[PDB]
Amino acid sequence: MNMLALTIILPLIGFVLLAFSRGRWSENVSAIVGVGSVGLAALVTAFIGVDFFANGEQTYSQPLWTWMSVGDFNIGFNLVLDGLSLTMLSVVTGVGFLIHMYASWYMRGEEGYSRFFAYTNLFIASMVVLVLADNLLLMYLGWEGVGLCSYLLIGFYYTDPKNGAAAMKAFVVTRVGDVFLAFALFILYNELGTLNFREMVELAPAHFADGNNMLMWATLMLLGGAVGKSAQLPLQTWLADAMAGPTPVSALIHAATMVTAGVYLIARTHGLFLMTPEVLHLVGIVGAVTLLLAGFAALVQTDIKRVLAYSTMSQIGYMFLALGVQAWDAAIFHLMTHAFFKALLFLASGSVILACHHEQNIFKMGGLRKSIPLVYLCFLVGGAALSALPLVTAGFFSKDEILAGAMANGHINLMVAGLVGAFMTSLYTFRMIFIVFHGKEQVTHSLPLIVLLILSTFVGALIVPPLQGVLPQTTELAHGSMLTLEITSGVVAVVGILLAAWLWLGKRTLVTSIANSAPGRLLSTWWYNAWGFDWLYDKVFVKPFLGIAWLLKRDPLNSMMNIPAVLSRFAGKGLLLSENGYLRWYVASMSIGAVVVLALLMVLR
Amino acid sequence: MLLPWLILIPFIGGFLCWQTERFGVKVPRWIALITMGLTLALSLQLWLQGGYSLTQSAGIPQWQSEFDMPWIPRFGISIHLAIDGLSLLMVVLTGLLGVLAVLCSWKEIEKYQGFFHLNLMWILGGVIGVFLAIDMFLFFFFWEMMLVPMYFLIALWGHKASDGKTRITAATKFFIYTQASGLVMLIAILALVFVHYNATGVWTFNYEELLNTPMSSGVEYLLMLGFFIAFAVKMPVVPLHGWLPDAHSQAPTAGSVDLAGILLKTAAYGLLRFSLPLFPNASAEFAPIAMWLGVIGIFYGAWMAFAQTDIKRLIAYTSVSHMGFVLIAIYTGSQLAYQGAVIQMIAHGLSAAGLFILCGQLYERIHTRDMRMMGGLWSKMKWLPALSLFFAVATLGMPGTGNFVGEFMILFGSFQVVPVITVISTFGLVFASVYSLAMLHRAYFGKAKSQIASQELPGMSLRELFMILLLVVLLVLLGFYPQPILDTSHSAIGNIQQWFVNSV
Ligand SMILES: CCCCCCCCCCCCCCCCCC(=O)OC[C@H](COP(=O)(O)OCCN)OC(=O)CCCCCCCCCCCCCCCCC
Ligand SMILES: CCCCCCCCCCCCCCCCCC(=O)OC[C@H](COP(=O)(O)OCCN)OC(=O)CCCCCCCCCCCCCCCCC
Ligand SMILES: CCCCCCCCCCCCCCCCCC(=O)OC[C@H](COP(=O)(O)OCCN)OC(=O)CCCCCCCCCCCCCCCCC
Ligand SMILES: CCCCCCCCCCCCCCCCCC(=O)OC[C@H](COP(=O)(O)OCCN)OC(=O)CCCCCCCCCCCCCCCCC
Ligand SMILES: CCCCCCCCCCCCCCCCCC(=O)OC[C@H](COP(=O)(O)OCCN)OC(=O)CCCCCCCCCCCCCCCCC
Ligand SMILES: CCCCCCCCCCCCCCCCCC(=O)OC[C@H](COP(=O)(O)OCCN)OC(=O)CCCCCCCCCCCCCCCCC
Ligand SMILES: CCCCCCCCCCCCCCCCCCCC
Repeated sequence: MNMLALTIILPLIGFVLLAFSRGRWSENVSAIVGVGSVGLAALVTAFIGVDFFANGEQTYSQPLWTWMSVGDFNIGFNLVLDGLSLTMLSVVTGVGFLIHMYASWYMRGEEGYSRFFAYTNLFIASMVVLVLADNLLLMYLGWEGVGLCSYLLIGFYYTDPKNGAAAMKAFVVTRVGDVFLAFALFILYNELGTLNFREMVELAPAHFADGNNMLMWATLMLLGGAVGKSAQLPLQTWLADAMAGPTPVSALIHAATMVTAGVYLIARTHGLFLMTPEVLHLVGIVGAVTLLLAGFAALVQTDIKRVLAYSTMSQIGYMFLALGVQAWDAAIFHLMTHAFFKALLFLASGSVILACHHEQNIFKMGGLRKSIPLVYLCFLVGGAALSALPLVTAGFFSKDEILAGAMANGHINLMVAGLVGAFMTSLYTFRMIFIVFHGKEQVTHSLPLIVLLILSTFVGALIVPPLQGVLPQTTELAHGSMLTLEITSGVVAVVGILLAAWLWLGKRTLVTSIANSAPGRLLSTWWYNAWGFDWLYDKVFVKPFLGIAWLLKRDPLNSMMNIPAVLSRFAGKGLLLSENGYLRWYVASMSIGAVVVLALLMVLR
Repeated sequence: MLLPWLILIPFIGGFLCWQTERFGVKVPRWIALITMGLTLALSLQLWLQGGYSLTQSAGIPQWQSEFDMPWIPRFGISIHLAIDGLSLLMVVLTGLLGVLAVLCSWKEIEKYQGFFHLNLMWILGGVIGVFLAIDMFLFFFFWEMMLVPMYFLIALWGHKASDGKTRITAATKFFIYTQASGLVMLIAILALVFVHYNATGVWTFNYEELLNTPMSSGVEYLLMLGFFIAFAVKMPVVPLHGWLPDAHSQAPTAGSVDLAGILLKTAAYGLLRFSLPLFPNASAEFAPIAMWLGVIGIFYGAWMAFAQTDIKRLIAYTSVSHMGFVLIAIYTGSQLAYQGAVIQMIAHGLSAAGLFILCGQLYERIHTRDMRMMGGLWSKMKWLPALSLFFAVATLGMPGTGNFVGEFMILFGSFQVVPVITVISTFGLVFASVYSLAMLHRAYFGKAKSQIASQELPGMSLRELFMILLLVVLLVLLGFYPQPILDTSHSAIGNIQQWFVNSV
C-alpha cells in the first residue's frame, strides 16, 4: 500500500525516458518502455487494491512533502486512497494499459513513436495525480496536466493545421473550465481556510450556518469546472473538433481519462453539493440537456469518430444526471462500464479505420462484417453495451441503476429524459453500426480487444466498486417499480434497435424522404453543427477577440505616449524659424524682449 | 561586509574584461565567466550563512547584513547597503541571469568584445546595487547608472540585420523613458528629504530615517506618484510600456542584454521596498488605480502578444502581462499575494530568460524572426522546439512550473482582498494560454511557409543545451518545491506587509 506514489513515478520515468530518447531508440524498445511503465502502474494498482481489500477498506493517506506553507495557507503533497480513488485509479491504469498495448501495435511505422508514448505516459501520471489528490490544489495540478497532455495528444499530427486548431480549441475551452474551477478554489479557501476534501466537508456546515451564498457560488464554479472538463453544457464544443487525433488518444480521452474528471470532481466533493441542493439539481439538469443534445447531434452525423464522440458526451450526461439525482454509486459504476465499452468501441473503430485504408465517412463504408469478423463482433458488443441491451451487457445494469436512482428520489422529468436519451442512443448507435457494417462491399492488438470484449459484457457489471462508506447510499426503489423500470428500459432499447433496423438495415427510402425534406434538412443541418453552439462561441468570443487584436496590433498607447515626442519635434521646428540669421531681426527681438520685460515688471509691481 | 564586494566584483571584472583583450580575443569571455561565477558563489554563500529560514518578522528595518560608509556627508548621503531575504533572492537571480548572459555570448569573437563584456558587467553591477542599496540617493544612482551600458549595447552591438537608425531610436526611447522617470523619482526623493529636514532638522537620505516622516495627505500622494511613475516606466505598466518591445526588438542577437538588466524586475522590488513602507496611506488610497492599471496591463499585453508577428515582441508583451499580475499583487496588502508576487517574479525571470535564449538560438539557425516565414520546425530541429514548448507551457501558468505557483498565490491573496480583479485576472490567464498556443503553433507546428524553414538545421551546442536544461530543472524544482524560496523571503514580506497594514 506504501507504493501509492509508484503509480505516478513509473509513468513519469517512462515519459522522461521517452522524451529524452528523441526517437533514437528502436520502436520495439520505445514500445517496451511505454507499455511497461503503464503495465507496472497497473500491477502496482492491483497490489494496492489487494492490500486495500485486505485492510478492510480503510482510507489510506500518504504524504510526501508540503507544497506551500505561507501562514495559514498550507497546501501539502499528500495522496489519498478510498474506494472512489481506487476505482478511478484501477480504471485509468487498466484501460490505459490496454490502450497502450493497442497503440504499440497501432503506431507502428509512424513518426513520433516515443513522443506519443511519452505524452500518453505523462497523461497517465497526471490522471493518477488527479484521482489520488486529497486537496483541491493538487487535484488542480493533475487537472491542468491532464488538459496539457490532451492538448499535446490531440494535435499529434502537427503537419496538418486543422489538428493544431482543434488542439487550440480543446485547450482554450478546458482552460476556461479550469479558471471556473480556480474560482471555486478561491472561494472555498477564502471561506473555510483549507482545500483538503475531508477538512472542507468538516468545517463547511459550521462556517456556513448563517450564510450559504458563498458555498452555493463555490459549488456552482465547481460545476462549471466539471462541465469544462467533462464536455458538458456550456463548454462541450471542443470534443467533436478535437476528435482529429489518433485512435488511442481518442480512447484514452473519451473512455479512460479526460471526460471522467468532472464526474470524479462532483463525486469527490459530494458533501458540498449535498448542502447546496439547487446546484446539485442544476448538475442533473445540465446532464439531462447535454445527453439529449448529444444524442440528437449523433443521430445525423456522417463520421464514426464524431458519432462515438457525441455518444461519449451523452454517456457523461448520463453520469451527470446520476450525480444530480444523488445516485453517486450508479454514476461511478456507469463510469467504469462506459470506460470499458467506449475503449472497446474506439479501438475497434481504429481497427476499422486501418482496414478501410484511411476512410472516415460512414456512407462510403459498406459490408465490413465479411472482411473483418473480429472487429465486427467488437463493434456489435460495444454498441450493445452502449445501447443498454438487457441482461447481457454492463451498460444495461449501469443505466438501470442510474434510472432507478433517479426514480426513487422523486425526479420524474430527469428519468423521462434518460429514457428518451436511451432510445436515441440505441437509435444512433445501431444506425451507425448498420450503415458501416451492412450493405454492398466497395497478439499485441488482439489481447486488449478480447479483454475489453469480456469487460463490455455482464462480466464488467460483475465488478462492483467499493464505494460503500465513501459515497452515500442511494434510496432503494420498490420491487414492482424497479421491475417495471427495467422492463420499460429494455423495451425502449429493443424498440430503438428494431426501428433502426427498420430505417437503415434495408434500403433507406423513407430515411431519404426525411433527410431531403425542408424541415428535415433544417433539422439535420442544425444537429450536425452541435445546435449552433460552436457558431455562437465563434461569433461571441473568437471574432471580437480577433477584431480587438487586429485593432490593437499597432499599439495605440505607444502612439499616445509618443504624441509628446512629435509635439517636441514640431515645437523645435517652429522655434528654429526665429534663427533666420538676420541681424536686424535680432535687434528687433532684443527690443521686443525689452518691451515684454518692462511691461511685465510694470504689471506685476 | 560582502555586499560592497558583491557590487564591486562585476565592475572590477568588467575593467579586467576590457583590459585583458590585448592578451587575446578569446580571453574576456572567460574573465566575465569567472566574474559572475564569483558573484554567484558569494550570493549562495550569503544564502547559506544568512539563516533566512529561521528569521522571524521583527518590523522594518530588519536587515540580515548591513554596510555603511559616508559618501556625501554634506547631504547626509552614505553608501549604505543592506541585504535581507527578498534582496538576497533578487541578487541570486541577478547572478544566475548574468552567468546565463555570459554563457549565451560565448561564440562572439568580435574585435571589440571587451567593451561589450564590460558593459554587461556594469549593467549587472548596477542591478545588484539597485537590489542592495537602502540609501535613496545611492538607489537612484544605481537606477540611472545601469542604463548607460544598456543604451550603448542596444545601439552598437544590437540586432545586426536591422538598420542602425532603428537601434539608435529604440535605445534612445528606452533611455528617455527610464531617465525621465528616474528624474521624477529624484524629485520625489528630494521633496521627501526636504519634508523630513523641515520636520526634524537633520540632513539624511537613509531609507530607515525617512520612514518616520510626518506628511500631510496629498503631499504623500505626490511623492508616491513620483515613485510609482518611475517604477511603472521600468516595470513596465501601461501606457509606459512600448520601450520594452522596442528595446527587445533591437537587442543583440545573442540575448545577453535581455538577461542582464531588462529581464530583472527591479521596479517591483522598489514598489515593495520603497513605495509601500514610505507612503502606506497614499498607497492604500492609490491601490484601486494601480490594480486596475495592472488588469489593463495584463489584457493589453495579452492582446499585443497575440497580434505580434515577431517572437521577441511577443515575449516582451508576455513580460508586460506577468508584470501586470505582479502589480495587482503588490497593492493587495496580503502576505500570501506578496509571497506569490516574489515567486512569480523569480519564475517569470527564469521562463522569459529561457524563451529569449531559445529565440536567439532559433534566429541563429533560421536567420529570421518573422513568424510567417517559419512553421513545422519540429521535424527540422533536434532539441529546440521541445524546450520552447516547455517554456511556452511554463509562461501560461502550468502546474509543475513556478509561474503557476506564483500566479495562484497572487490570485488567492487578491481574492482574499478583492474578488473582481481576481476573476478578471484569471480570465487574463486564459488569454495568456491563448497567446502561448498561438506562438507555439505559428512557430513550430504546421507546414513550412518559406524555404529556409524547409531545410535541416544543426543542433544546439552542449553548453547551450546545458544552460537551457539547467533553466528547465530550476523551473520544475520551483514549481514542485517552492518552499525554500518561500522561507527565504518570509521575513521581508512579513515586515513589509505589517508596516503597510499597521500604518493605514
Ligand atoms: C506530481 C507527481 C507526483 C510526485 C513525484 C514527482 C514530482 C516531481 C519531481 C521533480 C521535483 C521534486 C521535488 C521534491 C523532491 C523531494 C524533496 C522533498 O520534497 O523533500 C521533502 C520531504 C522531507 O521533508 P519534510 O519535512 O518531510 O517535508 C515538508 C517540507 N518542509 O521529502 C520526503 O518526505 C521524501 C519524498 C520523496 C519523493 C520522491 C519522488 C521521486 C520522483 C521522481 C520523478 C522523476 C521525474 C522528474 C521529472 C518529471 C517531469 C516534470
Ligand atoms: C508530474 C506528474 C504529472 C502532473 C502534471 C504535470 C504537468 C506539467 C509537466 C511539465 C513538464 C513538461 C511537459 C511537456 C514537455 C514536452 C516535451 C516534448 O515534447 O518532448 C518530446 C521531445 C522528443 O520528441 P521527438 O519529436 O521524438 O524529438 C524531437 C525531434 N528530434 O523531447 C525532446 O526533444 C527532449 C526533451 C525535451 C524536454 C522534455 C521535458 C522537460 C521538462 C520535464 C523534465 C525536467 C527535468 C527532470 C528533472 C527535474 C528536476 C528533478
Ligand atoms: C460557454 C458559455 C459561458 C462562457 C464561458 C467563457 C467563454 C468560453 C468560450 C468557449 C469557446 C472558445 C473557442 C476558442 C477557439 C480557439 C481555437 C481557434 O479558433 O483557433 C483559431 C485561431 C488560430 O490562431 P492563428 O494561428 O493566429 O490563426 C489565425 C487564423 N487565420 O485562433 C484564434 O482565432 C484565437 C481564438 C481566441 C479565443 C479567445 C477566447 C476568450 C474567452 C474569454 C472568456 C470571457 C468570460 C466572460 C464572458 C462574459 C460574461 C458576462
Ligand atoms: C504617466 C504619464 C506622466 C508621467 C510621465 C513621466 C515621464 C517618463 C515616461 C514618459 C516618457 C515619454 C517619452 C516619449 C518619447 C520617447 C523618445 C522617442 O520617441 O525618441 C525617438 C524620437 C526620434 O525617432 P524618429 O522619429 O525615428 O527620428 C527621426 C526623425 N528625424 O525622438 C524624438 O522625436 C525627439 C525626442 C525628444 C525628447 C523626448 C520627449 C520629451 C517630452 C517630455 C518628457 C517628460 C514627460 C512630461 C509629460 C509628458 C506627457 C505625459
Ligand atoms: C514633468 C515631470 C515632473 C513634474 C512637474 C514638477 C513637480 C510638480 C510638483 C507639484 C507640487 C504641487 C504642490 C502644491 C501645494 C504647495 C503648497 C503646500 O501645500 O505646501 C505644503 C508643504 C509646505 O508646508 P509645510 O509646513 O512644509 O508642511 C509639511 C506638509 N507635509 O509642502 C511641502 O512640504 C513640500 C510639498 C512637495 C510636494 C511634492 C512635489 C514633488 C512630487 C513628485 C513629482 C510630481 C508628481 C509626480 C509626477 C506628476 C506627473 C508628471
Ligand atoms: C513639451 C510639452 C509636452 C511635455 C510636457 C507635458 C506636461 C508636463 C507636466 C505634467 C504635470 C503637471 C503637474 C501635475 C501635478 C500637479 C500637482 C498639483 O496640482 O497638486 C495640488 C495638490 C497638492 O496637494 P496639497 O493639497 O498641497 O496637499 C496638502 C494638503 N492636503 O495635489 C493634491 O492634492 C493631489 C492631486 C493628485 C492628482 C494630480 C496628479 C496627477 C498625476 C498624473 C500622472 C499620474 C497618473 C497616475 C498614474 C498613471 C500611470 C503611471
Ligand atoms: C533564486 C533562484 C531560484 C531557483 C529555483 C529554486 C527552487 C527551489 C529548489 C530547492 C531544491 C529542491 C530539490 C532538493 C530538495 C532537498 C530537500 C532537503 C530537505 C529534506
